[PDB]
Amino acid sequence: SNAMDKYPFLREAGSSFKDRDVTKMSDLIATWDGQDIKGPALIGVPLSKSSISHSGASFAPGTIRQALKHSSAYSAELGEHVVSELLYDLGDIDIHVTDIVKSHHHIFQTMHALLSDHPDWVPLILGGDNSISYSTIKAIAQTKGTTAVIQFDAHHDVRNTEDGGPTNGTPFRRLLDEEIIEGQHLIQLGIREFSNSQAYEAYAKKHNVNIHTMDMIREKGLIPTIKEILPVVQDKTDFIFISVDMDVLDQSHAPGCPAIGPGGLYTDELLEAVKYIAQQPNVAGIEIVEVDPTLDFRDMTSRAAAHVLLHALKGMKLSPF
Amino acid sequence: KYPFLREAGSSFKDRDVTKMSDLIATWDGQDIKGPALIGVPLSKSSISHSGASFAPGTIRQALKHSSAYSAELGEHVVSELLYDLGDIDIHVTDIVKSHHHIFQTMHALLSDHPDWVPLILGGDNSISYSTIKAIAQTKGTTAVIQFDAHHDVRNTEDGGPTNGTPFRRLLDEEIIEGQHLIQLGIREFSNSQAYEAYAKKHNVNIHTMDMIREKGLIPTIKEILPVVQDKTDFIFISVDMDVLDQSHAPGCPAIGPGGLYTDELLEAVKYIAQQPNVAGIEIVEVDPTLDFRDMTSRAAAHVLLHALKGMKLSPF
Amino acid sequence: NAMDKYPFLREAGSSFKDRDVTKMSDLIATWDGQDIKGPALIGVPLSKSSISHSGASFAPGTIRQALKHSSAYSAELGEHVVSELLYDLGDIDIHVTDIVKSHHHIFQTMHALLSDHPDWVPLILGGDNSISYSTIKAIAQTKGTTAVIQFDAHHDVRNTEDGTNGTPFRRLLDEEIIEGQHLIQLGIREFSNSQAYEAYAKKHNVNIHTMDMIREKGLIPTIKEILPVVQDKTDFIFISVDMDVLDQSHAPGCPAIGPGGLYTDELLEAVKYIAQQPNVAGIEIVEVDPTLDFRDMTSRAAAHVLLHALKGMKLSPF
Amino acid sequence: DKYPFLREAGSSFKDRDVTKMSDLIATWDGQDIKGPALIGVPLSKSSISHSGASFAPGTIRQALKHSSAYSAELGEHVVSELLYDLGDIDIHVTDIVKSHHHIFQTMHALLSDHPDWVPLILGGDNSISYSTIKAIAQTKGTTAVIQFDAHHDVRNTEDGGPTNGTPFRRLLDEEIIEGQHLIQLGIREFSNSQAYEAYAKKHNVNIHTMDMIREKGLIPTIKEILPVVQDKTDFIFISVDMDVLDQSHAPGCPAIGPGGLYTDELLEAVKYIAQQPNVAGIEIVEVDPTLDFRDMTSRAAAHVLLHALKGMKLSP
Amino acid sequence: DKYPFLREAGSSFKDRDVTKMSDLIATWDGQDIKGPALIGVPLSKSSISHSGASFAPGTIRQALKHSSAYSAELGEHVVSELLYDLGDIDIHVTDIVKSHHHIFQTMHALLSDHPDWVPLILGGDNSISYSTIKAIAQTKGTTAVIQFDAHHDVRNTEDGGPTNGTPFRRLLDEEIIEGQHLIQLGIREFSNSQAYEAYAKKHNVNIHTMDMIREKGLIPTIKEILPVVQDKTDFIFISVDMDVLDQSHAPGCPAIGPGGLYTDELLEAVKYIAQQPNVAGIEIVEVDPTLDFRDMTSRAAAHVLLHALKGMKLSP
Amino acid sequence: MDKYPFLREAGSSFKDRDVTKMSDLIATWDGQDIKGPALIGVPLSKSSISHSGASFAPGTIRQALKHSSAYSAELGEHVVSELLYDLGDIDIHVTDIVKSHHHIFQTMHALLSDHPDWVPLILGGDNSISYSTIKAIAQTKGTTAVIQFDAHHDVRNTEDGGPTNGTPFRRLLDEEIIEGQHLIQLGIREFSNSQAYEAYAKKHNVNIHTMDMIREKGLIPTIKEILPVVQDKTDFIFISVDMDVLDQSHAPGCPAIGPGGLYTDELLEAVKYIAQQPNVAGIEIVEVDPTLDFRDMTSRAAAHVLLHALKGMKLSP
Ligand SMILES: C[As](C)(=O)[O-]
Ligand SMILES: C[As](C)(=O)[O-]
Ligand SMILES: [Ca+2]
Ligand SMILES: [Ca+2]
Ligand SMILES: [Ca+2]
Ligand SMILES: [Ca+2]
Ligand SMILES: [Ca+2]
Ligand SMILES: [Ca+2]
Ligand SMILES: [Ca+2]
Ligand SMILES: [Ca+2]
Ligand SMILES: [Ca+2]
Ligand SMILES: [Ca+2]
Ligand SMILES: [Ca+2]
Ligand SMILES: [Ca+2]
Ligand SMILES: [Cl-]
Ligand SMILES: [Cl-]
Ligand SMILES: [Cl-]
Ligand SMILES: [Cl-]
Ligand SMILES: [Cl-]
Ligand SMILES: [Cl-]
Ligand SMILES: [Cl-]
Ligand SMILES: [Cl-]
Ligand SMILES: [Cl-]
Repeated sequence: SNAMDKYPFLREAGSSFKDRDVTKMSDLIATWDGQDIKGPALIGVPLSKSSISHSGASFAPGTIRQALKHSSAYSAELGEHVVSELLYDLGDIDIHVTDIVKSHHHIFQTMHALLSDHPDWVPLILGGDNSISYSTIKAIAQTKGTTAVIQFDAHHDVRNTEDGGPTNGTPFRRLLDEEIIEGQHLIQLGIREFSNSQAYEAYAKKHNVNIHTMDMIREKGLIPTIKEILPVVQDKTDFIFISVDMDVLDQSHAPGCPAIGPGGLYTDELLEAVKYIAQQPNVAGIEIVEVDPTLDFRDMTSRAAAHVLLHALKGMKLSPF
Repeated sequence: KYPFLREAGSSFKDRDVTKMSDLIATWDGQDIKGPALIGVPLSKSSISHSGASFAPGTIRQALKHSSAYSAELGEHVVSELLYDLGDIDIHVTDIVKSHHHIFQTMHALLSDHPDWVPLILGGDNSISYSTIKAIAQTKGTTAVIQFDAHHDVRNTEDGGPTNGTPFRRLLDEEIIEGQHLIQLGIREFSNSQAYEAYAKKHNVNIHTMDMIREKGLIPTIKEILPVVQDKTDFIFISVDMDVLDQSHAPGCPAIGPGGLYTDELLEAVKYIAQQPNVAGIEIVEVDPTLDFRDMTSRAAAHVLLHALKGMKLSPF
Repeated sequence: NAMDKYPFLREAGSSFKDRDVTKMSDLIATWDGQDIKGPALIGVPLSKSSISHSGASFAPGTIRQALKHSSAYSAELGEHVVSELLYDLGDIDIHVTDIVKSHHHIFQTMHALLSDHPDWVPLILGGDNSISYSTIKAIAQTKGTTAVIQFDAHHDVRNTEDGTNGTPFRRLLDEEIIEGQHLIQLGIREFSNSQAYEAYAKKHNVNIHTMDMIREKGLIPTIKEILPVVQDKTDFIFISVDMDVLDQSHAPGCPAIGPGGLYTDELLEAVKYIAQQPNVAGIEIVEVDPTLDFRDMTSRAAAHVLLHALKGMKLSPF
Repeated sequence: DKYPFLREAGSSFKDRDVTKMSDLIATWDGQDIKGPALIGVPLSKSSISHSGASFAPGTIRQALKHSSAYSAELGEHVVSELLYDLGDIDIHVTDIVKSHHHIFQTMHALLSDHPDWVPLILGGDNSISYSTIKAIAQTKGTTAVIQFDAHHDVRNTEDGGPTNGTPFRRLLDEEIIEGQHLIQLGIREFSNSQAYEAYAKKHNVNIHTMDMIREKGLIPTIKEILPVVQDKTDFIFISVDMDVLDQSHAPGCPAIGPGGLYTDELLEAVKYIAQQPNVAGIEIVEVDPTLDFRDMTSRAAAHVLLHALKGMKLSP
Repeated sequence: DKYPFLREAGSSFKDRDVTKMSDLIATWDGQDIKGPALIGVPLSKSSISHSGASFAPGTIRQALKHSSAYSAELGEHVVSELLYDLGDIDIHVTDIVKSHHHIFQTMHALLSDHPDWVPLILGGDNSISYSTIKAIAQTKGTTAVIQFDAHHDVRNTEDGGPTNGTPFRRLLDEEIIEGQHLIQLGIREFSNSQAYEAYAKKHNVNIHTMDMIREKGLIPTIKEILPVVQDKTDFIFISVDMDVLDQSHAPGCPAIGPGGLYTDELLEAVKYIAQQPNVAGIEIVEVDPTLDFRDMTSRAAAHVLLHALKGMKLSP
Repeated sequence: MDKYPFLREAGSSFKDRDVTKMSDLIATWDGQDIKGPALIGVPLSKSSISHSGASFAPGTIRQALKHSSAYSAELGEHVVSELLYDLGDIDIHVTDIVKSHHHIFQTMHALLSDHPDWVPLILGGDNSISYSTIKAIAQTKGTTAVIQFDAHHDVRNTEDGGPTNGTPFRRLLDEEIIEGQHLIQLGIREFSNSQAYEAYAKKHNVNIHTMDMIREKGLIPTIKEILPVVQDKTDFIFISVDMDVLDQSHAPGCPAIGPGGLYTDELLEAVKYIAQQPNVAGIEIVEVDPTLDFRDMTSRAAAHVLLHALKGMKLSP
């Protein structure tokens, strides 16, 4: 290591501009060796073959990591970095090339073992398509306890399971039907006009899901909408899990989601909401789904996703709990 | 029985989903009651090199993949079915021919089927001359609500019947009156002094982005529409997609900063489409060859969905 | 004929009609169960089976469109390459999520069609490589001892378990549906393969012809020399065209691109030449991915593969 | 200037030891034109398929200008004096029939006023060939046309008007040129219609397919047919339609497919022909920059002109 | 004339009733500069990120030229007589330091020989701001700077030389301007470093974050800090780094992210500031046309220029 | 860590036990002693006359190489048997081109000196790097013949734009770092060059073979006749591959694309033949620009150029 250091101008492959006065996430993220996980740590779930649509979401964990590593870790509103020590990257959950059901078991088992072995781990999950939310939440629910889910989404995601299988749109029907979480502990934020079916809306109502449309959010405001509903739900639950489906964002702000359309959230609105929720007690995890780098302009949507990570971390650093 | 053999190109079907594709039928000559689609694939009329002739296909595709279900209404925006009447035959070479095809086809259909409410898919802005002429001349005295960053009153000497000229022709030819023309979204730096002069000189109701941003789009509409509404028999909605901010409609030939945002436009269209005697709506200046993915075609599909929503709402 | 009164109103999306032109679109008919004589298109939009990300499930759509837009007229023939009509049977339903199921559907469907329509010569539009196992098994078990001509840079004999895009010919050989000595691999490319898989191939006595041999002997010369010998030992031949046999410059839309492949005119000629031979039971085209393509170049290449297949068939002295 | 570091907007790296075509090309000032001179014909609405070939004169100029003028083979510049750029022909945005007269009138007067001008014509779609060839024929005399092309281009005129597919039917039917004086190089399998092929044979057109060419070599087939046609004509005109090239070599043509010419083949052929007595002009058609990869096809077209200039320099 | 349908290479549709910037802008002759004039600075090798900002002066020019000169809200054109285009500053292919010297020397001389010249500067990356501002300050007087930016741009100069992230360190360290005359609008959460924010604070820079701006408003925020700084200075100079805009509004900047200004906000603010007395100039940096969608960001930049032109015209 | 059987390291695709990719063979250099070929990137492109992203090519080429089989069927063995060290990238200054060149020369000179058995596999970077790379070779190893595959002479004067990608063989020749007659230029292309530079090169007696000559005689025979003559006046050979030597259809990601170039087929075969010769001191690949490419076609061709080079070395006495 001094054999190589005698070459002052020789650096490892892929190095970028180094500024000694800068601290970027890349300076704070370490590959995880077995060591004890305290707090937030990243994990990738590159599953996208379950998608109804043709999807490149299996590439998102790579591109979101890249956007994240290239961001400054410094918050001017905190007067400090959002990671105090270091942030582990646990790796990627192995995904079966072929069998989607096998892939889901990989996810549930790894997540379960991980949560149990390291009870202080708060997952930062990089999807992957929407279907992963079944396995991740089930692991939270069956390792942590009664869990509330805050689902940012244009869609209910309660699709019937027999037509496609564990498809993109089925995670929450699977969760509700199997009683992994309760309908009234589910807060859906951003449900969008013309993004849903009559039947599926009915199915979420039967189950007492808390539905907040874009229409409601626009008149009442996102943060006030959450203050109005979150307290009630927290009172019936032990933990909260934040599921961010990036297609809740307006197509102009997230062109890289498979299901794009007008009438959605703007990113700064989302970032603020995530930071708010992240400060609340017993936040068990956050996942980001439905980013598709092959559909993106440059990597705008992966950058937007990375900022969701930064603002969640910010919220956690800020929380009293 | 070839249970696993399927029609070419067919995809995921879901019993619990009702998409527009489930409700749109190829027209077979049956009587037309209410909204029906018609394509107008003309774009050589354009001053700018334009692929707007492909818009009818892309907008159809985006519309067909959308849910027909409205949550605000608790019902689908189309009760029974929605005929797609086809495309107007556009000549390869002669643009004046193409305008005759449009007017004469529109005229015969409005005539044969007095309950047809046209949902017109352009095509570039030049088509408005012939679509509105057919409306005025079959339905009577007509008010036009023109969402546009531009006046569209260019001269005809320099380039023939270009996409820039349709409202000059319409005004000069007294087929509509200026005072029944409502222009929403007229944008600073998008227009010409002499052309604005022409519009004022005809008493066009001009509402700029400045006024809309101050007053708000619907309130701006609620102030002038009632007026024009009571001195006309019918209203027609001309939506030029370049009224939208470039960030929201990246696929229009004439993009720039400082336009309407989509949810804003969508609300305004539903509000107008609720009014009595809406004779039709057309969508122009979508160019899928300039678009990102099909963002701007999806925005146009949603303009239609919201128009349909407003029409479903009207009886109440 | 109620629309005739609207002389300028046409069907949605119908374009420039030229009266003196006959395109494939004019001759391809949506199939409605009628008895099938000769060539008929069928789509197999499976691409999830791909090791790498693949929009191959879209190729049947884009190859269809490129075919339809091509003229049906061959000047070397002085006639259209199809006379009456060419049925399009449709697409094999593939499960969105279950891939074993999808391969069972493909086999079941192909088998039922080949049984019920003995004069059907399948023009199969993939879809990725893995469909070859299901399509060829149907052929061998319904038509009989079958020789395979696979154009390909890769042996496609990858392990079936440990990690299935590059497995079809291992499954094929292992289950003895086909004999290695009846397998002719054309275009196998330097640095596209693994010692183990080549050994597996040489172990089953497959006829391997590398790009080096083909560039030395010439492609047609190579074929004339090996093909008749294999026909002597078999009852049918099946043409499997993996488009990645083509140089990246000629087929940019294949997942596995690299330099040193065949050129498209060189492959078209060879396909025409094979398609005149006795008892051609079918042809398939795999590994076209419209999402990786420039414009639709590779779909156009594939569509021309079909045209030259049809052309050879109409030329066949049998 | 008194500002050593101030240059004209958009200046490029200047290398004193290098001479690019940009250093030799000069906008026409009205002087007498002796030898080759560029003229642009930015017309593409006449195209059957949607086409941006009207941008090609610009993109081809740009690629030509950025090239070296020096031929290592000649040991001199393919033009060491100057090469005028006559400008562009005015294209009506709407009326293509009118646009064709513009082209014919302009070429005819330029040709009549400057008998030593050899046009280097930059299209534009293949439809300009009627008007350019008519001007050469009715100005120079009996003209052989060497038409590099995948297609016969003898489409009937009724369907689309004078589209880019009709030019040689118009020429032959109106007796502007004789069939036996038309040499078609590169006619490609599956690119043509029965009726159109038969039309060509009826007029005794000299048809050389890609198959014949791949069997004999392009130059040998040229050495075999050319002397016959020269024996019965006074002038040669070269019409290069870039879709004669394989799609992998000319991605930017509207009609691409496999099995065409390779660019080096074409370049050698064009230089060989340009060496002959009485080459009256060359045109390049069907370059579409909006469909190209980078500007490959416009670069290929720029080299076609460079190799023509080279051959004209080489002629005894 | 003699050839009626022959026009200059590349000429566009001319319309007689429309005055676009391209009719007003004139390639500079050397005559005395009265008022605003354009000058290009095609430098981007000084950027940390791989950047094509050297193409922006051309793309922004192109966008500007195709824009209407007519301001509806003004009832007149923002330019009255003509607007000179001074040309481009010579940028060395290889030596980034030499390029900065060229910029300062050229700029210094022009502002000395033409005391009435108001620079409309088209970059180029942010690194130019040192040479441009220093030139204003050392030729004009005590200078106030309004920096629209998501970043402080006070990076240390040791790690990479005079890169695009350093200009305000160089400016402050050398006391070319005082920190308390530096107004930073749009400083963005997560776009900056602790040590760099401290350097800015140590120097008493006026820092306004996106957060603060979102609370008070952009125009209010300005009306409140500007008067104070104008007391202490003789001129204000406007530095617009386009990456101050949200990524959805300016996709063509190297450093894109969410949470930025919207183009309409920015345009209003530029207009406001440009009304003030003693505006010595404006520069636009960090537009990268090779990263853009179409030329949206170049159009956005063209429009900034128009709202500043508009602003200057409406003050005595 | 093995505790979680379905957890793997970030970015891990699936591995086939029976496949051997260059990825299974390439290791980050820990300082150990270099025996044979080793990779090294030179991410420099600001020195390019045209706007150039060739600074990204070391990454994209490395990715393409790593994903390629190492197995040569024609050889019946892998082209690497041991391992292949990736030394890393030489640090390129964001701003100072001349300092960056010094960095390259000095890292290069230092490395070749401390590891006598290193055969550099260099990844450009634009062509301006050749000056510092070849100088390091010449002054570290001895008299060197240079075979440059190139459409252009690259003898541009240095005064107009400084040490650009156009100037490396001017600098090399002017400073008598090599002799003209030791430079073999393969692929020099019609209309790609200027009268004055062709003259410079001829004045220096450089061996010039145009595409025309090559198309007439064949690339390999052309080489077979001039190469021994130069090996005769030379102790080592260095292979300089500028990829714009390739036809645009085959290498669309090179800043300078035009028709009438070499095809990758011929180039591959030529590099392998040359790399078979005694005393091949190294190879560099320059002028691939990933930002201009279609997919990564041109980086893939570069990766194959490297594969065939190793194959030649593997195959040499
Ligand atoms: C086309 As966009 C930058 O508004 O997503
Ligand atoms: C798709 As190509 C122009 O590289 O052959
Ligand atoms: Ca969703
Ligand atoms: Ca969802
Ligand atoms: Ca308009
Ligand atoms: Ca408009
Ligand atoms: Ca293969
Ligand atoms: Ca294969
Ligand atoms: Ca033609
Ligand atoms: Ca043609
Ligand atoms: Ca900035
Ligand atoms: Ca900045
Ligand atoms: Ca070169
Ligand atoms: Ca070179
Ligand atoms: Cl979803
Ligand atoms: Cl318009
Ligand atoms: Cl894909
Ligand atoms: Cl494969
Ligand atoms: Cl287009
Ligand atoms: Cl044609
Ligand atoms: Cl910056
Ligand atoms: Cl770049
Ligand atoms: Cl070079």
